[PDB]
Amino acid sequence: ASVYAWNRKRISNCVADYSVLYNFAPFFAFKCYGVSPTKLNDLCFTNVYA
Amino acid sequence: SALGKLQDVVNHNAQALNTLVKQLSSKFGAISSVLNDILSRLDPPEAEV
Repeated sequence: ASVYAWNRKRISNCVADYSVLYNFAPFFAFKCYGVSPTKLNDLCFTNVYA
Repeated sequence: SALGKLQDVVNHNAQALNTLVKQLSSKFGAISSVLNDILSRLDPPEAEV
């Protein structure tokens, strides 16, 4: 509900289904810097700080 | 160290090659040193630069 003290989440040891994420209809806008989105779906990582 | 000269020649060549191969790891300002990664995680327009 507020930007102040916003939530950080750590993601790991799971399938990060970017095929659904930033793909599904309700999603309004999305944009990546440093990596393109489709290639993002293809890449894999250490961990995520969301 | 009677054969200093011949040994010196060999060492110079070896060292030159070593530095040449080692210099592949430098990034020179690019976000990464390996080409494959650059071509993986970036679109062609930005990967070009």
